This record gives sequence, C-alpha cells and structure tokens, in this order.
Amino acid sequence: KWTLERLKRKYRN
Amino acid sequence: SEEEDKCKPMSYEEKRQLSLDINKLPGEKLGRVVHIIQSREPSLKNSNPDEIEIDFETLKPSTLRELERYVTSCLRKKRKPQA
Repeated sequence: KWTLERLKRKYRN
Repeated sequence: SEEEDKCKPMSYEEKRQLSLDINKLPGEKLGRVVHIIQSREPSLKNSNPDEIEIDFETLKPSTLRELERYVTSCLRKKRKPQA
C-alpha cells in the first residue's frame, strides 16, 4: 500500500 | 479534552490520497510526517527516518489527520512546480 516501496523510495530519493 | 480524539477518521480514499499528498512533499518535509507518525505511534519508532516505513493502516485517526492538515498546508502553499 504505502510500504518501503512507495514511501521510502519517494522519501530517500 | 476530547477534541484531539474527536477528529473524524481518515477514510480509505483519503488515506490513499494522504500517502500521496505526503509523498508529494520534498524529502525534508516527509521528515515531519515521520516525526508525527513516530511520536503518535510508539510502535514504529524503530524505523529510522532515512529508512522510514510508515503503515497508514496502523496510524490512529489523529495522526493521519495531523499528517494531512500538515501536508495540505505545505502543498496548498508553494509546492506544485510540475503541474
């Protein structure tokens, strides 16, 4: 839903 | 003292958009939502902000609504340089 994929990869990137 | 807990629950379509409104923010600004969520949700303080993983389905209504009114405050201001 909004796990490491969506959040972390839009966050750290 | 119930006003803080009286804030209506963030619906699915709202939650989904919220995770999006949040991800619209520049990296620095997601540092706020992680700070909000982590503080409001003592269950995920092990997640380091640089490697954060927030679960919108575990957040209590107040957090989700704090996250929102927050990003909304950033996004409604000056944050739409693409479209």
